[PDB]
Amino acid sequence: SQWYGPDRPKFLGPYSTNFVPSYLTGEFPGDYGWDTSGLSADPATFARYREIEVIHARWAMLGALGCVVPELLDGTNHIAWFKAGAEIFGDDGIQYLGIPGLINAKSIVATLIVQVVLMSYVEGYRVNGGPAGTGLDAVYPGGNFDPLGLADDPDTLAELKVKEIKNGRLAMLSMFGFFIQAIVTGEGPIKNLNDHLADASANNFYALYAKNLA
Amino acid sequence: EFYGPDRAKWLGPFSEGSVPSYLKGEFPGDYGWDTAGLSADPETFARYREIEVIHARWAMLGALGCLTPELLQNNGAADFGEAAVWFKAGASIFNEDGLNYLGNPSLIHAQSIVAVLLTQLVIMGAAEAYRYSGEGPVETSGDSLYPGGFFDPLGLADDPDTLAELKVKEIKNGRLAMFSMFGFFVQGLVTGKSPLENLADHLAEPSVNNGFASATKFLPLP
Amino acid sequence: VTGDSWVAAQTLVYNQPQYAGIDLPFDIYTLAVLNSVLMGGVELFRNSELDPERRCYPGGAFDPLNLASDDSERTQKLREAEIKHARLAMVSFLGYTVQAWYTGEGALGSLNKFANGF
Amino acid sequence: VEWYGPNRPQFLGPFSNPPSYLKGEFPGDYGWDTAGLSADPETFARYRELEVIHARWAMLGALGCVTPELLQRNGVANFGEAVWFKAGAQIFQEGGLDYLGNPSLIHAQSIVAILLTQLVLMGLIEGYRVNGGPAGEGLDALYPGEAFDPLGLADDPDTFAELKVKELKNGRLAMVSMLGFGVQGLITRKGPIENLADHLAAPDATNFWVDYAPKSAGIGY
Amino acid sequence: EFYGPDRVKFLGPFSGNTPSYLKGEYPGDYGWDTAGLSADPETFARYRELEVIHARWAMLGALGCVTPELLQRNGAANFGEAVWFKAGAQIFQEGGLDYLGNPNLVHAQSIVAILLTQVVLMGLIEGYRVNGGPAGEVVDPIYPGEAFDPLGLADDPDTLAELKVKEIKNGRLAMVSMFGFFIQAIVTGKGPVQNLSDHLASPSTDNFYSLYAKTLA
Ligand code: CHL
Ligand code: CLA
Ligand SMILES: CC(/C=C/C=C(C)/C=C/[C@@]12O[C@]1(C)C[C@@H](O)CC2(C)C)=C\C=C\C=C(C)\C=C\C=C(C)\C=C\[C@@]12O[C@]1(C)C[C@@H](O)CC2(C)C
Ligand SMILES: CC1=C[C@H](O)CC(C)(C)[C@H]1/C=C/C(C)=C/C=C/C(C)=C/C=C/C=C(C)/C=C/C=C(C)/C=C/C1=C(C)C[C@H](O)CC1(C)C
Ligand SMILES: CC1=C[C@H](O)CC(C)(C)[C@H]1/C=C/C(C)=C/C=C/C(C)=C/C=C/C=C(C)/C=C/C=C(C)/C=C/C1=C(C)C[C@H](O)CC1(C)C
Ligand SMILES: CC1=C[C@H](O)CC(C)(C)[C@H]1/C=C/C(C)=C/C=C/C(C)=C/C=C/C=C(C)/C=C/C=C(C)/C=C/C1=C(C)C[C@H](O)CC1(C)C
Ligand SMILES: CC1=C[C@H](O)CC(C)(C)[C@H]1/C=C/C(C)=C/C=C/C(C)=C\C=C/C=C(C)/C=C/C=C(C)/C=C/C1=C(C)C[C@H](O)CC1(C)C
Repeated sequence: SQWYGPDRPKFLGPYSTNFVPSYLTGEFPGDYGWDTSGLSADPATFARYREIEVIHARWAMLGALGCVVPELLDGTNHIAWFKAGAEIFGDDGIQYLGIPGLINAKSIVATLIVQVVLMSYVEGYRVNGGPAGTGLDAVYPGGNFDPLGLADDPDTLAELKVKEIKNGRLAMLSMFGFFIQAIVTGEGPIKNLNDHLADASANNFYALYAKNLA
Repeated sequence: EFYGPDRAKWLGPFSEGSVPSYLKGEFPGDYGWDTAGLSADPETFARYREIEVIHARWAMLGALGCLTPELLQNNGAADFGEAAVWFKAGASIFNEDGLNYLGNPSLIHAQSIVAVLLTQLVIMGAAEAYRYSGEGPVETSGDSLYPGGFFDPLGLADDPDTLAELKVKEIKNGRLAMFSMFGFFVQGLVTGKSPLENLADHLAEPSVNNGFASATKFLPLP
Repeated sequence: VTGDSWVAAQTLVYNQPQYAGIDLPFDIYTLAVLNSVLMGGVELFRNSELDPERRCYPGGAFDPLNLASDDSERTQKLREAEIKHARLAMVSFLGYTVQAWYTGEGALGSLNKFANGF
Repeated sequence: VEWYGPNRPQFLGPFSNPPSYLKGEFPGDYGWDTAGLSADPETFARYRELEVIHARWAMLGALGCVTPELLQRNGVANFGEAVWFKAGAQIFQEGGLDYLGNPSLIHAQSIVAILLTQLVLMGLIEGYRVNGGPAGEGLDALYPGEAFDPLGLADDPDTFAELKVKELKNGRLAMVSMLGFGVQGLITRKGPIENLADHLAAPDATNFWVDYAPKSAGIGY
Repeated sequence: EFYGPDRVKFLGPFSGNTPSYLKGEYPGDYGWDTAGLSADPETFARYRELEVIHARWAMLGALGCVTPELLQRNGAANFGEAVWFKAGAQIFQEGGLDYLGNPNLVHAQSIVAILLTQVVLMGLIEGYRVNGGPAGEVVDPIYPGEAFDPLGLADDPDTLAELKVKEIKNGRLAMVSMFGFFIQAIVTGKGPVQNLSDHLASPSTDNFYSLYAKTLA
């Protein structure tokens, strides 16, 4: 309840009481009153934007986990997320967990073909309903997508939805970090973190790549 | 088929839940694809509609303009030395003979880029200003997006039944060109070769010569 | 983890009791008697139940998270998921033992052999 | 109706039809919304604020991006890195960052201290701008005045309206120049004043079209 | 366009007279029964079923005679006998018949067992197709649907009409092409995919003319 209504926390802390967009009232999860730009003024775009955020969020959370696990595990050769795709062209191919025989994928075209066919059905079902569910909330279908019934209580669902978006926004921000850190450092996020941990004053953005960025 | 409620949609069967209300199959090319909700406002949608057609028409001219010198060079005039490729033709203005139309010295023989810019600014500027003004000496037919009167000498817009199918044919050929032009730009940067050369390569070894051949081209290197 | 086939691991541990490459502090003779006694006690406890449904779904200490301790449809769906994973595993392990009889390799070994066979 | 109203000047001059929502009610309304981005009144309001804030930052930025280079060229002062797109790297030099060279000025040594103070200082300052603060609470968002108009050049309503047009037009000119500095810096990789010097020396053999354009596809520059 | 009296015809504009019994209402009707073999409505029904069964088998056969050859000469896999007119001989080899060249796939060694198993399985399958069975009861002898349309691509009757045409059209092309496979194999001992490569290599010199033909006398 603290996350909804007019008494909800806001992105500008104390300096946000007099600075709140009219459309952002406290009805939807993750409402911190951060709509400085004119975006989402019209409810139609705001409703469309709210879904895209949760989608970009759930994707980022999957991406953030998956951009770290293979780099943190041996057998995968601690491959960097921005260097994982090339493995399909290696002689061995993509052997999950490094265990030979698992997938042994070697054709990039074949992988893309199955992905396109499967993802098109999946994304189509998510938009116009399908076998998993029909006539359900577009972003929060539940049912087959909530097997453990963790959100049965409306109150719990509300707080959990706040947890989902806040974790997602952190993942989206950190994924954007992965993109830039890789394009600048050239190393995986875990390697960048380890370097900082060792010698923070020496291993950081400013003391290593900031000068050559111009 | 391409108009009204039961029209063609972008997601085919799984499109019912993806059709924005404001999209009701009135304008041409309404497959019901505005997931982002950019054209929610009636006014914003109208502006984007004009922008889409203008881009589509430039794209269509661009597609022919980015292949015609290369075609003739491979078989035909065979005179645009390194100017056949679209992303290496503009540099021909600084040539010893400069820009020679059809590779013919007698034609144009331009060798001053500043003059070209000034000439284009006044020419394109006036026409664009007239398009924005919504009114000019030539016949405008009272349609800023579709000024049939003077711009349609052949009178192919005579009957609305052909007009309705022609207008969707325009945007669909147009959208394809815009999508392909975006292709020309991307393919050019990644491959560096002319678009028609890229095709030859794909036909040579489709499994090897494809987009994933240049997958590791832009990899940040420690 | 060990790189040894599941069939070959039986004899290897018998000759040298070990887990995850760590030698266990117990001669195989004590482990053999312990396994029989431990499993004997465990199975006698299981047989004490007299409710036919509870013999298949004891709950209580075996359902600490209370996921399917009710009569809801979630309980029915969860039980449907269990038997499907159960029947799959029964057929799958039948695959393990038949493949080890024919090919000679274990699970991961059969997978690698098939991939190389091409 | 010289600047506001229906007889206001337009971005295409004679051949110009202003959008319905653009009715010459705000400064710099040359009726230019061909993309229809400010059709929504709420979005238009928020967009106007971004323009004024961007213009003021750009006006400060444009003046600040050339002042060290102008002084370095004329020999008025020696900076560790006078070029604007290199001033940030001064903090990593031997003696740190000294204002106008003089070691007795600022004499900053650590980027972390600069970063943390800026976050605290600008965090409070921007908080005061949106939620109001020490300078006053309840004042116009884009034009607070009061403490920010000590000289009172906006007391006359008519002059204030005309001067608001001047702020945007100098600001829009500054914003275009800033983008120019960035693009020129990325291409020429030389300070903005240096680019001007070269053009004045040989304007026909130093222009982008003659030096970089011909090498922007296939032949790197 | 493909149904009714205004349907397209096999002879195009020159079609003119068409068989009276050969009206629309059926997929793939181009008004071609010049031999007058389906004048009897009972025989016409039977011939329609025979065409779609010969067509469906041809589509499977056309794809099945090209894929092992394509994979072999594309380096995708190594078969015992890629060419279709020799794949049967694989059972008479040292390693029997291995699917995709993998000794741990199928690994058949006895042609009898292959023949016996096919007779039993095909016999029951064909019996199920003509009298119903485990997959479903018989309603349309050539368009069962239900268990045979799990994806539901023909749920809408309008799409079902146009889709039937696509099958007979694609099927007929398969029958003609598979008939070519039979002849090309006899005239040219090379596989059909090899023939296509030769025609692409030198169409002027590699074709049914400038080769064979005169040998066929
Ligand atoms: C890391 C090393 C470092 C060093 C050696 C210096 C050195 C200097 N800094 Mg500097 N700075 C350093 C880092 C940094 N500074 C700044 C930001 C600034 C600013 C904003 C300013 C300086 C100023 C100065 C100069 C002030 C001295 C002066 O001229 O006094 C002149 C005489 C006086 C100021 C009066 C007497 C001062 C003296 C301390 C008396 C007070 C004693 C107190 C009793 C003790 C303190 C507690 C009391 C008040 C209860 C000086 C040479 C100042 C400057 O440039 O002035 C010219 C200045 O305004 N620095 C930053 C970013 C946040 C830094 C980051 O690392
Ligand atoms: C949007 C999210 C996302 C995306 C796009 C990807 C994408 C990718 N992942 Mg990834 N991953 C993600 C999330 C994601 N992941 C998350 C959240 C995790 C944490 C669980 C992982 C953990 C992970 C690992 C460990 C690995 C990948 C790998 C890969 C790459 C190939 C995957 C593959 O082989 O086919 C799809 C994968 C499957 C279909 C899984 C098959 C089922 C497995 C093999 C069975 C379980 C192991 C099995 C029991 C092993 C038997 C022997 C064992 C007991 C010793 C690919 C680019 C592999 C790689 O090499 O990276 C280049 C790799 O090894 N991911
Ligand atoms: C989704 C898709 C296609 C969808 C097809 C659809 C919907 C079907 C169309 C139909 O509707 C019609 C018309 C008619 C309907 O009656 C029937 C169907 C059949 C339904 C294509 C994706 C196709 C996607 C492809 C092939 C993308 C290839 C990407 C590559 C090669 C990327 C390479 C690199 O990006 C890396 C990896 C790293 C970078 O640094 C460098 C570069 C080189 C950029
Ligand atoms: C609020 C506001 C208000 C006002 O008004 C205005 C403004 C300010 C504008 C606004 C803001 C906004 C924002 C902030 C945005 C952001 C975004 C993002 C960053 C996203 C991400 C996003 C991101 C994401 C999704 C991500 C994704 C990822 C993924 C899937 C991954 C994948 C993968 C893996 C796993 C691994 C491998 O090896 C590789 C791969 C295969 C690759
Ligand atoms: C009107 C219209 C209409 C239709 O409808 C649509 C459209 C077309 C879209 C529109 C248009 C728009 C536009 C034009 C925009 C532009 C923008 C910009 C460029 C900005 C800048 C912007 C820019 C800016 C701010 C700038 C800033 C800067 C600064 C602060 C500076 C800083 C600094 C200094 C001093 C110096 C040193 O050495 C460095 C530093 C430290 C770094
Ligand atoms: C319309 C008309 C009208 C009037 O009546 C006249 C007339 C003329 C009589 C008519 C016409 C008719 C016709 C044209 C007929 C034709 C037919 C055909 C050719 C069929 C095929 C048919 C064909 C077919 C089925 C085929 C099938 C195939 C197959 C099974 C294959 C198998 C196989 C494979 C995969 C592979 C291996 O390694 C070998 C094998 C094992 C061997
Ligand atoms: C629908 C949707 C829905 C949701 O909701 C949202 C969203 C997603 C946002 C949406 C989407 C949209 C889109 C897709 C867009 C696109 C665009 C493009 C790609 C292009 C244009 C546009 C494009 C274009 C115009 C193009 C153009 C081009 C051209 C003219 C050409 C030029 C040229 C020539 C001739 C020749 C030379 O030698 C070279 C050059 C000079 C180079």
